[PDB]
Amino acid sequence: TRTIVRFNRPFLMIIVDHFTWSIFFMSKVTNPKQA
Amino acid sequence: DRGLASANVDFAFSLYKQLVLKAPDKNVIFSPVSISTALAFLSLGAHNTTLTEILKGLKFNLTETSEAEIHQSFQHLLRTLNQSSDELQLSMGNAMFVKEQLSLLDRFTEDAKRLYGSEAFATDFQDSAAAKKLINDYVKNGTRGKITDLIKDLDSQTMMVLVNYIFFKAKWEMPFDPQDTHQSRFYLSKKKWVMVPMMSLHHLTIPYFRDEELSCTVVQLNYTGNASVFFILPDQDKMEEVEAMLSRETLARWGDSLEFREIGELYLPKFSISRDYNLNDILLQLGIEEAFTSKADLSGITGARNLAVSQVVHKAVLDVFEEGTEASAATAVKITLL
Ligand SMILES: C[C@]12CC[C@H]3[C@@H](CCC4=CC(=O)CC[C@@]43C)[C@@H]1CC[C@@H]2O
Repeated sequence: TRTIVRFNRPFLMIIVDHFTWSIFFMSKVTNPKQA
Repeated sequence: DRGLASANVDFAFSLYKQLVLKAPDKNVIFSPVSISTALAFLSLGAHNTTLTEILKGLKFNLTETSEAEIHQSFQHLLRTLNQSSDELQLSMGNAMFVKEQLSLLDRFTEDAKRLYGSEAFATDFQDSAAAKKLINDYVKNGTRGKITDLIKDLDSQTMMVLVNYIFFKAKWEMPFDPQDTHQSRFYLSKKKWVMVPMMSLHHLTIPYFRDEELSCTVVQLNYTGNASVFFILPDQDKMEEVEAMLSRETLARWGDSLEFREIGELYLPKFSISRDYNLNDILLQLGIEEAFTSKADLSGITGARNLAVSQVVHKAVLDVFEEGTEASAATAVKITLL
Protein backbone atom coordinates (compact mmCIF):
# COMPACT_ATOMS: atom_id res chain seq x y z
CA THR A 1 0.00 0.00 0.00
CA ARG A 2 2.09 2.89 -1.33
CA THR A 3 1.31 6.54 -0.63
CA ILE A 4 0.05 8.85 -3.38
CA VAL A 5 -0.04 12.66 -3.13
CA ARG A 6 -2.34 14.03 -5.84
CA PHE A 7 -2.70 17.83 -6.13
CA ASN A 8 -5.87 17.66 -8.21
CA ARG A 9 -7.91 20.03 -6.00
CA PRO A 10 -7.24 23.46 -4.42
CA PHE A 11 -3.96 23.54 -2.51
CA LEU A 12 -1.53 25.96 -0.87
CA MET A 13 2.13 26.68 -1.62
CA ILE A 14 4.51 28.43 0.75
CA ILE A 15 7.93 29.10 -0.79
CA VAL A 16 10.43 29.52 2.05
CA ASP A 17 14.11 30.27 2.61
CA HIS A 18 15.78 27.91 5.07
CA PHE A 19 18.51 30.53 5.58
CA THR A 20 16.44 33.55 6.64
CA TRP A 21 13.09 31.81 7.34
CA SER A 22 11.60 34.35 4.92
CA ILE A 23 8.39 33.48 3.11
CA PHE A 24 9.28 34.50 -0.44
CA PHE A 25 5.85 33.66 -1.88
CA MET A 26 2.56 32.32 -0.64
CA SER A 27 -0.09 30.97 -2.97
CA LYS A 28 -3.51 29.36 -3.06
CA VAL A 29 -4.22 27.54 -6.32
CA THR A 30 -8.01 27.30 -6.59
CA ASN A 31 -7.98 27.09 -10.39
CA PRO A 32 -4.74 26.71 -12.38
CA LYS A 33 -6.64 28.03 -15.43
CA GLN A 34 -8.48 30.90 -13.71
CA ALA A 35 -9.00 34.11 -15.69
CA ASP B 1 16.70 37.47 12.31
CA ARG B 2 14.80 35.43 14.91
CA GLY B 3 12.36 38.25 15.61
CA LEU B 4 12.29 39.39 11.98
CA ALA B 5 11.27 35.91 10.82
CA SER B 6 8.51 35.72 13.44
CA ALA B 7 7.09 39.15 12.59
CA ASN B 8 7.36 38.64 8.82
CA VAL B 9 5.65 35.24 9.06
CA ASP B 10 2.86 36.59 11.29
CA PHE B 11 2.39 39.39 8.75
CA ALA B 12 2.37 36.91 5.87
CA PHE B 13 -0.53 34.92 7.29
CA SER B 14 -2.47 37.99 8.45
CA LEU B 15 -2.10 39.41 4.94
CA TYR B 16 -3.15 36.08 3.43
CA LYS B 17 -6.33 35.92 5.52
CA GLN B 18 -7.44 39.42 4.47
CA LEU B 19 -6.75 38.72 0.78
CA VAL B 20 -8.94 35.61 0.95
CA LEU B 21 -11.60 37.52 2.88
CA LYS B 22 -11.63 40.22 0.18
CA ALA B 23 -11.83 37.76 -2.75
CA PRO B 24 -12.81 34.30 -1.49
CA ASP B 25 -13.16 32.65 -4.93
CA LYS B 26 -9.80 33.72 -6.41
CA ASN B 27 -6.32 32.29 -6.78
CA VAL B 28 -3.89 33.95 -4.35
CA ILE B 29 -0.27 34.76 -5.14
CA PHE B 30 1.83 37.40 -3.37
CA SER B 31 5.24 38.00 -1.83
CA PRO B 32 5.05 38.70 1.93
CA VAL B 33 8.72 39.65 2.15
CA SER B 34 8.32 42.18 -0.69
CA ILE B 35 5.40 43.88 1.04
CA SER B 36 7.09 43.79 4.46
CA THR B 37 10.24 45.35 2.99
CA ALA B 38 8.36 48.06 1.07
CA LEU B 39 6.45 49.10 4.20
CA ALA B 40 9.57 48.92 6.38
CA PHE B 41 11.19 51.19 3.78
CA LEU B 42 8.18 53.50 4.12
CA SER B 43 8.43 53.51 7.92
CA LEU B 44 11.96 54.94 7.65
CA GLY B 45 10.24 58.26 6.96
CA ALA B 46 7.27 57.93 9.33
CA HIS B 47 6.91 59.50 12.78
CA ASN B 48 4.75 59.11 15.90
CA THR B 49 1.39 57.39 15.26
CA THR B 50 2.03 56.95 11.54
CA LEU B 51 5.24 55.12 12.41
CA THR B 52 4.02 52.86 15.19
CA GLU B 53 0.94 51.83 13.19
CA ILE B 54 3.19 50.60 10.37
CA LEU B 55 5.62 48.70 12.63
CA LYS B 56 2.75 47.14 14.56
CA GLY B 57 0.91 46.38 11.33
CA LEU B 58 4.05 44.58 10.19
CA LYS B 59 3.55 42.50 13.39
CA PHE B 60 6.67 43.72 15.20
CA ASN B 61 6.45 43.54 19.00
CA LEU B 62 7.72 46.98 19.98
CA THR B 63 8.23 46.00 23.63
CA GLU B 64 10.88 43.57 22.34
CA THR B 65 12.48 45.50 19.45
CA SER B 66 13.14 49.07 18.35
CA GLU B 67 12.94 50.98 15.08
CA ALA B 68 16.72 50.91 14.59
CA GLU B 69 16.78 47.16 15.25
CA ILE B 70 14.11 46.64 12.57
CA HIS B 71 15.80 48.65 9.80
CA GLN B 72 19.19 47.06 10.47
CA SER B 73 17.46 43.67 10.32
CA PHE B 74 16.00 44.50 6.90
CA GLN B 75 19.41 45.72 5.75
CA HIS B 76 20.89 42.36 6.74
CA LEU B 77 18.04 40.45 5.10
CA LEU B 78 18.54 42.28 1.80
CA ARG B 79 22.28 41.62 1.89
CA THR B 80 21.62 37.92 2.50
CA LEU B 81 19.00 37.68 -0.26
CA ASN B 82 21.27 39.34 -2.85
CA GLN B 83 24.33 37.16 -2.16
CA SER B 84 25.78 35.53 -5.26
CA SER B 85 24.67 31.92 -5.80
CA ASP B 86 25.17 29.34 -8.55
CA GLU B 87 22.24 27.17 -7.39
CA LEU B 88 19.33 29.63 -7.40
CA GLN B 89 18.56 33.06 -8.87
CA LEU B 90 17.27 35.40 -6.17
CA SER B 91 17.30 39.17 -6.05
CA MET B 92 15.43 41.94 -4.32
CA GLY B 93 15.72 45.64 -5.03
CA ASN B 94 14.37 48.86 -3.60
CA ALA B 95 14.06 52.23 -5.28
CA MET B 96 12.52 55.63 -4.70
CA PHE B 97 11.22 57.88 -7.47
CA VAL B 98 11.00 61.51 -6.35
CA LYS B 99 9.86 64.76 -7.88
CA GLU B 100 13.05 66.78 -8.35
CA GLN B 101 11.66 69.87 -6.60
CA LEU B 102 10.78 67.87 -3.48
CA SER B 103 13.26 68.59 -0.68
CA LEU B 104 14.46 65.47 1.14
CA LEU B 105 16.26 65.28 4.47
CA ASP B 106 19.80 64.08 3.89
CA ARG B 107 19.27 61.66 6.74
CA PHE B 108 16.39 60.03 4.89
CA THR B 109 18.17 59.68 1.53
CA GLU B 110 21.32 58.36 3.21
CA ASP B 111 19.47 55.84 5.38
CA ALA B 112 17.47 54.72 2.34
CA LYS B 113 20.60 53.98 0.31
CA ARG B 114 22.44 52.45 3.26
CA LEU B 115 19.75 50.30 4.86
CA TYR B 116 17.42 49.46 1.93
CA GLY B 117 19.79 49.71 -1.01
CA SER B 118 17.61 52.35 -2.62
CA GLU B 119 18.74 54.91 -5.13
CA ALA B 120 16.79 58.15 -5.57
CA PHE B 121 15.66 58.67 -9.17
CA ALA B 122 14.48 62.13 -10.16
CA THR B 123 11.06 61.66 -11.76
CA ASP B 124 8.79 64.24 -13.38
CA PHE B 125 5.44 62.81 -12.31
CA GLN B 126 3.62 65.62 -14.14
CA ASP B 127 4.59 63.74 -17.30
CA SER B 128 2.69 60.78 -15.90
CA ALA B 129 3.11 58.46 -18.90
CA ALA B 130 6.90 58.79 -18.90
CA ALA B 131 7.06 58.56 -15.09
CA LYS B 132 4.89 55.44 -15.27
CA LYS B 133 7.06 53.82 -17.94
CA LEU B 134 10.25 54.52 -15.98
CA ILE B 135 8.92 52.88 -12.80
CA ASN B 136 7.49 49.94 -14.75
CA ASP B 137 10.76 49.54 -16.67
CA TYR B 138 12.68 49.47 -13.39
CA VAL B 139 10.40 46.67 -12.19
CA LYS B 140 10.48 44.85 -15.53
CA ASN B 141 14.29 44.92 -15.43
CA GLY B 142 14.43 43.68 -11.84
CA THR B 143 12.04 40.79 -12.46
CA ARG B 144 13.56 39.74 -15.81
CA GLY B 145 10.41 40.78 -17.70
CA LYS B 146 8.05 38.91 -15.37
CA ILE B 147 6.29 41.89 -13.71
CA THR B 148 5.43 44.19 -16.62
CA ASP B 149 2.57 46.49 -15.55
CA LEU B 150 2.95 47.12 -11.82
CA ILE B 151 1.90 50.77 -12.09
CA LYS B 152 -1.39 51.02 -13.97
CA ASP B 153 -2.40 54.60 -13.14
CA LEU B 154 -0.22 57.38 -11.78
CA ASP B 155 -1.70 60.68 -10.61
CA SER B 156 0.15 63.69 -12.00
CA GLN B 157 0.50 65.25 -8.52
CA THR B 158 2.47 62.25 -7.24
CA MET B 159 5.47 63.33 -5.17
CA MET B 160 7.22 60.00 -4.53
CA VAL B 161 6.92 56.26 -5.26
CA LEU B 162 8.75 53.65 -3.18
CA VAL B 163 9.25 50.38 -5.06
CA ASN B 164 10.37 46.90 -4.00
CA TYR B 165 10.71 43.91 -6.31
CA ILE B 166 11.69 40.29 -5.78
CA PHE B 167 12.79 37.83 -8.48
CA PHE B 168 13.01 34.05 -7.92
CA LYS B 169 14.09 31.29 -10.32
CA ALA B 170 14.90 27.84 -8.96
CA LYS B 171 15.48 24.26 -10.08
CA TRP B 172 13.74 21.32 -8.46
CA GLU B 173 16.06 19.11 -6.44
CA MET B 174 14.13 16.23 -8.09
CA PRO B 175 12.75 17.63 -11.36
CA PHE B 176 9.74 16.23 -13.20
CA ASP B 177 10.17 14.47 -16.54
CA PRO B 178 8.03 16.19 -19.23
CA GLN B 179 7.31 12.81 -20.82
CA ASP B 180 5.37 11.95 -17.62
CA THR B 181 3.16 15.08 -17.84
CA HIS B 182 -0.35 14.21 -19.03
CA GLN B 183 -3.64 16.08 -19.22
CA SER B 184 -5.68 15.21 -16.14
CA ARG B 185 -8.56 16.59 -14.10
CA PHE B 186 -8.17 19.40 -11.59
CA TYR B 187 -11.37 19.51 -9.52
CA LEU B 188 -12.53 23.05 -8.87
CA SER B 189 -15.30 21.45 -6.80
CA LYS B 190 -16.65 17.96 -6.12
CA LYS B 191 -18.54 17.98 -9.43
CA LYS B 192 -16.63 20.45 -11.65
CA TRP B 193 -13.09 20.11 -12.97
CA VAL B 194 -10.78 21.61 -15.56
CA MET B 195 -8.17 19.75 -17.59
CA VAL B 196 -4.55 20.65 -16.80
CA PRO B 197 -1.10 19.26 -17.55
CA MET B 198 -0.48 17.05 -14.51
CA MET B 199 3.22 16.49 -13.85
CA SER B 200 4.27 13.40 -11.91
CA LEU B 201 7.17 11.93 -9.98
CA HIS B 202 7.43 8.29 -8.93
CA HIS B 203 9.24 6.67 -5.98
CA LEU B 204 10.43 9.78 -4.19
CA THR B 205 11.37 10.09 -0.52
CA ILE B 206 10.49 13.52 0.89
CA PRO B 207 9.29 15.12 4.14
CA TYR B 208 5.61 14.32 4.68
CA PHE B 209 2.99 14.86 7.38
CA ARG B 210 -0.65 13.78 7.34
CA ASP B 211 -2.43 16.31 9.59
CA GLU B 212 -5.57 14.48 10.72
CA GLU B 213 -6.61 17.22 13.14
CA LEU B 214 -6.72 19.72 10.24
CA SER B 215 -7.79 17.23 7.49
CA CYS B 216 -4.84 18.02 5.22
CA THR B 217 -1.59 16.53 3.92
CA VAL B 218 1.69 18.48 3.99
CA VAL B 219 4.76 17.76 1.85
CA GLN B 220 8.03 19.62 1.39
CA LEU B 221 9.62 19.78 -2.05
CA ASN B 222 13.16 21.14 -2.22
CA TYR B 223 14.82 23.42 -4.69
CA THR B 224 18.54 23.25 -5.30
CA GLY B 225 19.88 25.69 -2.77
CA ASN B 226 18.39 26.85 0.50
CA ALA B 227 14.81 27.26 -0.78
CA SER B 228 11.92 24.82 -0.65
CA VAL B 229 8.13 24.74 -0.95
CA PHE B 230 5.65 23.65 1.67
CA PHE B 231 2.68 22.23 -0.25
CA ILE B 232 -0.53 21.90 1.79
CA LEU B 233 -3.30 19.75 0.33
CA PRO B 234 -6.62 20.06 2.20
CA ASP B 235 -9.09 17.23 1.85
CA GLN B 236 -11.98 18.01 -0.49
CA ASP B 237 -14.01 20.96 0.91
CA LYS B 238 -11.62 21.55 3.81
CA MET B 239 -9.70 24.52 2.36
CA GLU B 240 -11.44 27.17 4.46
CA GLU B 241 -10.87 25.14 7.63
CA VAL B 242 -7.15 24.85 6.88
CA GLU B 243 -6.96 28.56 5.99
CA ALA B 244 -8.51 29.52 9.34
CA MET B 245 -5.67 27.68 11.13
CA LEU B 246 -2.86 29.30 9.08
CA SER B 247 -0.40 30.86 11.52
CA ARG B 248 3.25 30.86 12.53
CA GLU B 249 2.42 28.34 15.26
CA THR B 250 0.72 26.00 12.79
CA LEU B 251 3.56 26.26 10.26
CA ALA B 252 5.98 25.48 13.10
CA ARG B 253 3.95 22.41 14.07
CA TRP B 254 3.88 21.22 10.46
CA GLY B 255 7.62 21.81 10.17
CA ASP B 256 8.38 19.87 13.35
CA SER B 257 6.07 17.01 12.30
CA LEU B 258 7.53 16.25 8.87
CA GLU B 259 9.01 12.78 8.50
CA PHE B 260 10.64 11.31 5.42
CA ARG B 261 8.30 8.98 3.57
CA GLU B 262 8.49 7.02 0.32
CA ILE B 263 5.86 8.34 -2.09
CA GLY B 264 4.78 6.03 -4.88
CA GLU B 265 3.39 8.86 -7.03
CA LEU B 266 3.27 12.64 -6.68
CA TYR B 267 0.99 14.56 -9.06
CA LEU B 268 1.43 18.32 -9.41
CA PRO B 269 -0.10 20.57 -12.08
CA LYS B 270 2.05 22.60 -14.41
CA PHE B 271 0.57 26.07 -14.14
CA SER B 272 1.09 29.81 -14.19
CA ILE B 273 -0.99 32.27 -12.15
CA SER B 274 -0.86 36.02 -11.61
CA ARG B 275 -2.67 38.47 -9.34
CA ASP B 276 -2.49 42.17 -8.70
CA TYR B 277 -3.79 43.93 -5.62
CA ASN B 278 -4.83 47.29 -4.24
CA LEU B 279 -3.65 46.86 -0.65
CA ASN B 280 -5.28 50.03 0.77
CA ASP B 281 -8.23 48.32 2.45
CA ILE B 282 -6.04 45.39 3.55
CA LEU B 283 -3.49 47.65 5.25
CA LEU B 284 -6.26 49.58 6.97
CA GLN B 285 -7.73 46.35 8.37
CA LEU B 286 -4.21 45.63 9.70
CA GLY B 287 -4.14 48.94 11.56
CA ILE B 288 -2.12 51.06 9.11
CA GLU B 289 -4.41 54.08 8.95
CA GLU B 290 -2.80 57.47 9.61
CA ALA B 291 -0.35 57.21 6.70
CA PHE B 292 -3.38 57.49 4.36
CA THR B 293 -5.13 60.40 6.12
CA SER B 294 -4.70 64.16 6.33
CA LYS B 295 -3.08 63.46 9.72
CA ALA B 296 -0.23 61.48 8.13
CA ASP B 297 3.20 62.04 9.70
CA LEU B 298 5.92 61.34 7.14
CA SER B 299 8.16 64.18 8.38
CA GLY B 300 11.13 61.82 8.55
CA ILE B 301 11.22 62.13 4.74
CA THR B 302 11.18 65.91 4.29
CA GLY B 303 11.30 67.44 7.78
CA ALA B 304 7.71 68.65 7.42
CA ARG B 305 4.32 66.94 7.70
CA ASN B 306 3.66 67.44 3.98
CA LEU B 307 3.34 63.91 2.54
CA ALA B 308 0.68 61.20 2.66
CA VAL B 309 0.28 57.75 1.15
CA SER B 310 -2.33 57.52 -1.58
CA GLN B 311 -2.07 53.87 -2.63
CA VAL B 312 -0.08 50.68 -2.02
CA VAL B 313 -0.18 48.16 -4.88
CA HIS B 314 1.27 44.69 -5.37
CA LYS B 315 1.57 42.28 -8.29
CA ALA B 316 2.91 38.72 -8.26
CA VAL B 317 3.37 35.86 -10.72
CA LEU B 318 4.01 32.17 -10.05
CA ASP B 319 5.15 29.72 -12.74
CA VAL B 320 5.45 26.02 -11.86
CA PHE B 321 6.85 23.53 -14.38
CA GLU B 322 8.87 20.36 -14.74
CA GLU B 323 12.33 21.88 -14.31
CA GLY B 324 11.57 24.20 -11.39
CA THR B 325 9.76 27.40 -10.43
CA GLU B 326 9.85 31.02 -11.48
CA ALA B 327 8.13 33.57 -9.25
CA SER B 328 8.37 37.33 -8.90
CA ALA B 329 6.54 40.24 -7.34
CA ALA B 330 6.72 43.96 -6.79
CA THR B 331 5.19 46.43 -4.34
CA ALA B 332 4.76 50.17 -4.87
CA VAL B 333 3.87 52.85 -2.31
CA LYS B 334 2.50 55.98 -3.98
CA ILE B 335 2.90 59.22 -2.03
CA THR B 336 1.37 62.67 -2.59
CA LEU B 337 1.55 66.12 -1.08
CA LEU B 338 -0.60 66.58 2.00
C1 LIG C 1 9.68 25.21 8.92
C2 LIG C 1 11.04 25.94 9.00
C3 LIG C 1 11.52 26.02 10.45
C4 LIG C 1 10.50 26.83 11.24
C5 LIG C 1 10.28 28.23 10.66
C6 LIG C 1 9.89 28.17 9.16
C7 LIG C 1 9.72 29.57 8.60
C8 LIG C 1 8.63 30.28 9.38
C9 LIG C 1 8.96 30.30 10.84
C10 LIG C 1 9.37 31.42 11.42
C11 LIG C 1 9.48 31.53 12.89
O1 LIG C 1 9.88 32.54 13.44
C12 LIG C 1 9.08 30.30 13.67
C13 LIG C 1 9.56 29.04 12.94
C14 LIG C 1 9.17 28.96 11.45
C15 LIG C 1 7.84 28.19 11.36
C16 LIG C 1 10.96 27.38 8.44
C17 LIG C 1 10.76 27.13 6.96
C18 LIG C 1 11.77 26.01 6.67
C19 LIG C 1 12.03 25.28 8.01
O2 LIG C 1 11.77 23.92 7.94
